[PDB]
Amino acid sequence: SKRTAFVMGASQGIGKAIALKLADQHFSLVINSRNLDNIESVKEDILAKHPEASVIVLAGDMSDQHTRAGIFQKIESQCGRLDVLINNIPGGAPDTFDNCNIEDMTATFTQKTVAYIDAIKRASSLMKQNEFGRIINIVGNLWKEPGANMFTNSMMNAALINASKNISIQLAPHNITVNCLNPGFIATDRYHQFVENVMKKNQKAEEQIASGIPMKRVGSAEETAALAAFLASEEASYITGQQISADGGSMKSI
Amino acid sequence: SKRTAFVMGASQGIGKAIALKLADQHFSLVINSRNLDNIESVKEDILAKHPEASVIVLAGDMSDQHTRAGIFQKIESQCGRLDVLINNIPGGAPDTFDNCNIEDMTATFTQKTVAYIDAIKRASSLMKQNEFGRIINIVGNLWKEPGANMFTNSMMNAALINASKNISIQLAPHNITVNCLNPGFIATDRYHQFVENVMKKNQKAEEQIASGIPMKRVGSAEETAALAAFLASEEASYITGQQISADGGSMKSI
Ligand SMILES: NC(=O)C1=CN([C@@H]2O[C@H](COP(=O)(O)OP(=O)(O)OC[C@H]3O[C@@H](n4cnc5c(N)ncnc54)[C@H](OP(=O)(O)O)[C@@H]3O)[C@@H](O)[C@H]2O)C=CC1
Ligand SMILES: NC(=O)C1=CN([C@@H]2O[C@H](COP(=O)(O)OP(=O)(O)OC[C@H]3O[C@@H](n4cnc5c(N)ncnc54)[C@H](OP(=O)(O)O)[C@@H]3O)[C@@H](O)[C@H]2O)C=CC1
Repeated sequence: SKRTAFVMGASQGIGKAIALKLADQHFSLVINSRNLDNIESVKEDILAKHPEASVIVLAGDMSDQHTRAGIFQKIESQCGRLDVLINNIPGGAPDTFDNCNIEDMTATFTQKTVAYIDAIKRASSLMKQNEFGRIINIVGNLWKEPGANMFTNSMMNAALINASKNISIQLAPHNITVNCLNPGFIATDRYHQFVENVMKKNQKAEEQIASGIPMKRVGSAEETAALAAFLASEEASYITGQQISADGGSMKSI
Repeated sequence: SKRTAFVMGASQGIGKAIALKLADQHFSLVINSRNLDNIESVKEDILAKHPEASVIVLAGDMSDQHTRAGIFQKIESQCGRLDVLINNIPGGAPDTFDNCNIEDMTATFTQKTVAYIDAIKRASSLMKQNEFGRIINIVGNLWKEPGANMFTNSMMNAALINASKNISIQLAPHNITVNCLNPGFIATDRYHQFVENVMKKNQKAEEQIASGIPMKRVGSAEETAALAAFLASEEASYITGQQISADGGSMKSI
């Protein structure tokens, strides 16, 4: 089967690892990030490793509603189908209960949560046409346990888990699965940030972070991509509405 | 103790029942709804029953940010304190995954979820001054199990549960409790609506609704107010960050 997968925010980190892995598994790829050079560099990496691969680059801000429509129109025109969606867009600027404001909170809501929901809407239309879809929402662990320095991102994570569940029920009769993948601590540029964004006090801030992880280490982007890829496979046909963490045991709650 | 309680959306339904009950328990009351005549009628009811009561009416749209600031400035000026907040504002227009749009979803987010969070921010400032607060968020059961015809309201409920938890951790050292009260099916004008808003097919639509309730009946506004009032009492000083349903057993999930 020649399945087609759309992976956004794929120029680095979790998105890039998912792209490389889906390529290794012979998916036709549509890939996206904002920076054109950086996402092109990924298509090169894939081609270099898989010269016979099919990879289409659609750069652009996936948080922007009109861009989203445009990227999905291009997908339908140039692909004719869509089998897999990887929803992967960063949350908003960190905020707290004390400093949150309606403007920033509104922007955070629209830029991740609304974007995912809209992307699912447009992806699912294509997916229904061939009665097959796999949707993996990259969300996060703040959804169950917030979240002091991520006040709005935590509540938006909870919203997204709740919406994905709802959507999964609606899309299930069409053989479209909808699952959430919640990374814990994964070594990307966003985590290497955190190691500093907290160093605010004193590299051995990571020994501190790793302590709270039962596995006692930060996970790799590929460890996260292994889960995404399994969820995207045809054999994961009876798994939907799930929230699955790749967090080395970090969630102490069932 | 002469505690002061602010109850919004108090002109009918759950809010009105909470107001009457807090009055029976000798709280000083600030009460609000949009319709001036209707909320005044409630102050009359209270006075008629408790001639020596203290009841201040502050009409206005609590979803409106500037009104909120104004109502809270009036509370600080005319009350000098605030001990109890009852967050009680309806959700947005019902929507579905299929018909949801960024405009309406944004309005729903701002009108309930942001409003509660902002109200908590302004109420907590007053509460900190006397090291006592009780905050009861009237939310809903759609937060754990959505929610087909309430797509955005369900995810906003999940957001609110997540935010309340976060806030409860922050406000706990100040002896301010923060709990969510999730009504299931409660006989108000909003439910009597639903009995029709679903009659779309065929009063015996209620026999249908009641079937899904283990107690086999819809609850009363006073049954809901009994829980709110207990949470608002001084003796509930060690209960915070809770989500408690008054739903006749309707939640089948733990
Ligand atoms: N510990 C962790 O890594 C955790 C990660 N997550 C979540 O996992 C997801 C990915 O995380 P992570 O790998 O660390 O992210 P990264 O910051 O490492 O990279 C994000 C990628 O997305 C691209 N991107 C950013 N904004 C947009 C946009 N508006 N439209 C399209 N592409 C965009 C970036 O490229 P470019 O700038 O070129 O657009 C970049 O390639 C995020 O949603 C994050 O919230 C959740 C919890 C923990
Ligand atoms: N089965 C049920 O009743 C359920 C209820 N809930 C929740 O419980 C809460 C109360 O429900 P319910 O009693 O049925 O609501 P009602 O529709 O019966 O009444 C709501 C009250 O709030 C007032 N109000 C509405 N909008 C505003 C506003 N923007 N600012 C200030 N006041 C307002 C209304 O008066 P006025 O128009 O004069 O302003 C009215 O008095 C809601 O948040 C609802 O979401 C959740 C699940 C189930």
